[PDB]
Amino acid sequence: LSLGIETMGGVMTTLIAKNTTIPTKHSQVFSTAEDNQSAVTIHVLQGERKRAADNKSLGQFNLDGINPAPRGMPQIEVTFDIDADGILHVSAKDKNSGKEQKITIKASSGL
Repeated sequence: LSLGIETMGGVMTTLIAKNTTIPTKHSQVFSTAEDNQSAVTIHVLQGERKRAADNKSLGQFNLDGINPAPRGMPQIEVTFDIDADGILHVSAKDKNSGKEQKITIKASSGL
């Protein structure tokens, strides 16, 4: 099923779909939004629905040492990797901090 993430403004965006010509590897329109934190917080939202809070979460993952502003001149890119089965392998990698942390969520058999 459709699976978007929580993007800036407490809102879901289907930035990648079940049938994104799988498998594939998208690496754009993905940035850390959390001014009020120093971390990234992906929430994984099954369902088609604008608001993130109104859409079926079953998944989330976090990684600390991050900012939108160059508070410590970070280096962060978050990837949308879609697997053959259509699993969303959602991955944040800090090249500056040397952190990697990544999360795998199916996008099938659900409602």
